[PDB]
Amino acid sequence: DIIIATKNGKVRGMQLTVFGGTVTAFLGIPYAQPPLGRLRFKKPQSLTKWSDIWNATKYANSCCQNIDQSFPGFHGSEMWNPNTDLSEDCLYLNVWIPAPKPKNATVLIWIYGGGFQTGTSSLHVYDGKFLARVERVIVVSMNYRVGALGFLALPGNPEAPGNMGLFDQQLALQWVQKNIAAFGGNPKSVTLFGESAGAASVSLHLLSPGSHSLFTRAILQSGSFNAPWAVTSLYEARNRTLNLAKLTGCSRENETEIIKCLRNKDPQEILLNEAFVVPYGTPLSVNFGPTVDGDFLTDMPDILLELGQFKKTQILVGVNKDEGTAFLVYGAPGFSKDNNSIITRKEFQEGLKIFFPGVSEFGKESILFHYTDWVDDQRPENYREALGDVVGDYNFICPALEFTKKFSEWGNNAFFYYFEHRSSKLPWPEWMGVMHGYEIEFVFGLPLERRDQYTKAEEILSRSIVKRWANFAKYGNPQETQNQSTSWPVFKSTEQKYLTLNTESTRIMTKLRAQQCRFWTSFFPKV
Ligand SMILES: *[C@@H]1O[C@H](CO[C@@H]2O[C@@H](C)[C@@H](O)[C@@H](O)[C@@H]2O)[C@@H](O[C@@H]2O[C@H](CO)[C@@H](O[C@H]3O[C@H](CO)[C@@H](O)[C@H](O[C@H]4O[C@H](CO)[C@@H](O)[C@H](O)[C@@H]4O)[C@@H]3O)[C@H](O)[C@H]2NC(C)=O)[C@H](O)[C@H]1NC(C)=O
Ligand SMILES: *[C@@H]1O[C@H](CO[C@@H]2O[C@@H](C)[C@@H](O)[C@@H](O)[C@@H]2O)[C@@H](O[C@@H]2O[C@H](CO)[C@@H](O)[C@H](O)[C@H]2NC(C)=O)[C@H](O)[C@H]1NC(C)=O
Ligand SMILES: *[C@@H]1O[C@H](CO[C@@H]2O[C@@H](C)[C@@H](O)[C@@H](O)[C@@H]2O)[C@@H](O[C@@H]2O[C@H](CO)[C@@H](O)[C@H](O)[C@H]2NC(C)=O)[C@H](O)[C@H]1NC(C)=O
Ligand SMILES: COC(=O)c1c(CCCCC/C=C/CNc2c3c(nc4ccccc24)CCCC3)cccc1OC
Ligand SMILES: CC(=O)N[C@H]1[C@H]([C@H](O)[C@H](O)CO)O[C@@](O[C@@H]2[C@@H](O)[C@H](O)O[C@H](CO)[C@@H]2O)(C(=O)O)C[C@@H]1O
Ligand SMILES: *[C@@H]1O[C@H](CO)[C@@H](O)[C@H](O)[C@H]1NC(C)=O
Ligand SMILES: *[C@@H]1O[C@H](CO)[C@@H](O)[C@H](O)[C@H]1NC(C)=O
Ligand SMILES: *[C@@H]1O[C@H](CO)[C@@H](O)[C@H](O)[C@H]1NC(C)=O
Ligand SMILES: [Cl-]
Ligand SMILES: [Cl-]
Ligand SMILES: [Cl-]
Repeated sequence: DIIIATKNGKVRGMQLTVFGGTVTAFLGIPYAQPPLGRLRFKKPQSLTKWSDIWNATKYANSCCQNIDQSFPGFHGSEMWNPNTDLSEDCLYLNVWIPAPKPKNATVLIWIYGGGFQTGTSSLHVYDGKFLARVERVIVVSMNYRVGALGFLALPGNPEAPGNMGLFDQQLALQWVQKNIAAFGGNPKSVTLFGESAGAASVSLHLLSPGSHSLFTRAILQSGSFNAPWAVTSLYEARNRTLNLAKLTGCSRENETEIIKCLRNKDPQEILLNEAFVVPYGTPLSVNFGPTVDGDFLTDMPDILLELGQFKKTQILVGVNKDEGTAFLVYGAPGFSKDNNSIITRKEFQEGLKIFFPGVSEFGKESILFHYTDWVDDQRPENYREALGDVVGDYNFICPALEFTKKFSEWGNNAFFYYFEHRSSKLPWPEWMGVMHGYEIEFVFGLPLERRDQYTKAEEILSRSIVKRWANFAKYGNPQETQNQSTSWPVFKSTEQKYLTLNTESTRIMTKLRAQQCRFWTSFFPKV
C-alpha cells in the first residue's frame, strides 16, 4: 500500500499493474470546497484541511452536464459521455505516479474538451496510467464546472462573475504547485495539455495573468481561444444569462437577487433551458463559455494576442485532417453516419444556413464560392467534402495556425503537427476521416496496449507521438532523437513548417491550408 501526505490532508491510492510494471493512481482528490448551496456559481473557495485519510481509489463524480443522445448505444458518440455519477459536488483531480516514486519528474496536466458544456476526466481515452508507466512523468487531470453552472456571467457581480470553470482549472494547477513534490513531481516543470475546448482553455491560461506562474509550457490539441466558438461576448453573455432567468422564471432585478433565485432551483432545471438561451443554436454553440471578466481575462483575448501579452514559452500546436466531419451528422441535411452522405449543391447550401445562421446571404455565398470552384466536377462527394472542410477550417484549423503565427512572432519556439491517421478501431464510417478528437487515444498511448485491437503500425505511431510529447514536456523540444526520426522543425511565421503524424511518413510540409485560411481569417470576418 501507499499513502501520500498533502498540504491539507493524507490521501491513499492504489497500485495498478501496467505493462509488467506498476503505476500508482490517485483518483478523486478534492481540490476545492464543493461549489454548492450559497456557493453555486461563485468562484471556487479553497478547501479546508481534514484529519482523515482520504481514500482516493476511484474516479470522483463528474460535473453536472447534458448528455448527447443523438446515437444511443453507439460507442463512437457514447465514448464521450460521462462515466461517473453527475453531481455539483465535482471539483476533484487525479494523479498518476510512476512506481516507484520518482524524484523530480515532469508533470503533465490534462484539460478535457467539450465545448465548455460537456466533458470529464474519467474518460477511457484520458487515462494517464500509460504515460506514467512508459515515459515516467506524472499525469494530472481535473474536473471543472461546465455549462451555465461553470460559465454563467453577470459581468462584475461575484455571485456569478463568469469564467468559474476556468478558475476551477486554475486552482487545480495551484494544487499541483503546492502538493506535487510530495508525489515525486517537479512543480517547476509542468506542461499543460488539452483538446478542443480544453485546448482553448490552456491557450487562455497562457493569457490569464493569474496562471503564468502555475505552469511551464503548453500543448494545444485541436483548439485555441481565437476559435469562433471559444469566447462568448460580454453583451451576448448576459443576454444568454437573463434569457435563462426568465425560462427558470427567476427574473428579479436586484441584479444579485436573480442569482439567489437560481440556487433554490435544482440542477436539472438549469440544465434543460441552456439550449434556448442562444435563440438559434448550431452544433458548435457554446451556450455558456469563457467571457472577458476582468479577473481571469482582463481584455479581449484577440488583442492580448495581437500585441504580445502572454506567457513567453514554447507551445506545441496541431490539428487533425477532418476536424469538421463529426459535426455534419449532428444536424446538417442529407448527412448520416449510416450512409455516405452524398449531398447535392442545394443540400450544401442549406447546410451553410445551419453552421452560419446569423450570417448574411453574401457571406454564405462567399463560402460557397471559395469552396466550390472545384479541382473538378463529377465527384458526388464534392459538396459533402466541401462542407466538412468549411466547418473544420473555420472552426479549428485556421484559428490554430493563426494562434501559432501570432504567438511565435514574439520569439518563442512553436511546433505544429498535422494528424492524418484514421484509427482502425474507429467506429464512425469512413467518409468522416480523421475525426475531431481521435488523436487523443494515440497521445495517451492506448495503441500501446496490444490486447485492445490496434494495428502494429498504430502502436508504433502512438510510440513516437508519446515520446515526442514527453520530450516536449520535459525539454521543450518534441524530437524523437534515436530511432532515426524526422526532426520536427520550429514553426516560424516566415516559412510555417509543420510535421505530419501518420503510420506511413513523418513529413515536413509548409504553409498549411494557405488559400482557405486567407479567406477565413480576413475576407470572411469583414462580413
Ligand atoms: C479506506 O480503505 C481501507 C482499505 O481499503 C483497501 O482498498 C483496496 C484498494 C485494497 O488495497 C484492499 O486491500 C482494501 O480494502 C479501509 O480499511 C478497512 O477498515 C475497516 C474498518 O472497520 C475494516 O473493517 C473491520 O475492521 C476491524 C478489525 O479489527 C473489525 O473489528 C470490524 O468489525 C467490527 O465492527 C464493529 C464496529 O461497530 C465492532 O464493534 C465489532 O466487534 C466488529 O469486530 C470491521 O469488520 C476493514 O477490514 C479494512 N479493510 C481491509 C481490507 O481490511 C478503510 O475503511 C477505507 N475508508 C473509507 C472507505 O472511508
Ligand atoms: C437576446 O435575447 C432576446 C430574448 O431572448 C428570447 O427568448 C429566449 C427564451 C430564447 O428562447 C429565444 O426565444 C430568444 O433569444 C432575443 O430576442 C428574440 O429574437 C428572436 C430573433 O432573433 C425572435 O424571434 C424572438 O421572438 C425574440 N424574443 C424575445 C423575447 O424578444 C434576442 O435575439 C437575443 N439576442 C440578441 C443579439 O439580441
Ligand atoms: C442518408 O441518410 C439520410 C438520413 O435520413 C434517413 O431517414 C430515415 C427515414 C431512414 O431512412 C434513416 O436511415 C435515415 O436517418 C437521408 O436523409 C433523408 O432523405 C430523405 C430523401 O432524400 C428525406 O425525405 C428525409 O427528410 C431526409 N432525412 C434526414 C434526417 O436528412 C439521406 O437521403 C441519405 N442519403 C444517401 C445518399 O444515402
Ligand atoms: C469540443 O467538442 C464539441 O463537440 C463542442 C460542443 C459539444 C456540446 C454539445 C454536445 C454534442 C456532442 C458531444 C459529444 N462529444 C465529442 C467530443 C469530441 N469529439 C467528438 C467526436 C465525435 C462525436 C462526439 C465528440 C472532442 C472532445 C470534446 C467532446 C459544443 C460547442 C463546441 C464544440 O466544439 C468546439
Ligand atoms: C453520492 C454519489 O454521487 N456517490 C456516492 C456512491 C454511490 O454513487 C452511491 O452509494 C449509489 O450507489 O457511494 C459512496 O459510498 C458508500 C459508502 O459511503 C457507504 O458507507 O456505503 C457503501 C459501503 O461500501 C458505499 O461505499 C461510494 O461508494 O463511494 C459515496 C459516493 O459519494
Ligand atoms: C527539482 O528541480 C529544481 C530545478 O528544476 C531544483 O531547483 C530543485 O532543487 C529540485 N528539487 C528536488 C527535490 O529534486
Ligand atoms: C440588493 O441590491 C444591493 C445593491 O446592489 C445589494 O447590496 C444587496 O445585497 C441586494 N440584495 C439584498 C437582499 O439587499
Ligand atoms: C525504437 O526501436 C526499438 C527497436 O530498434 C524499439 O524496441 C523501441 O521501442 C523504439 N522506440 C521508439 C520510441 O520508437
Ligand atoms: Cl454544381
Ligand atoms: Cl444557386
Ligand atoms: Cl479570398
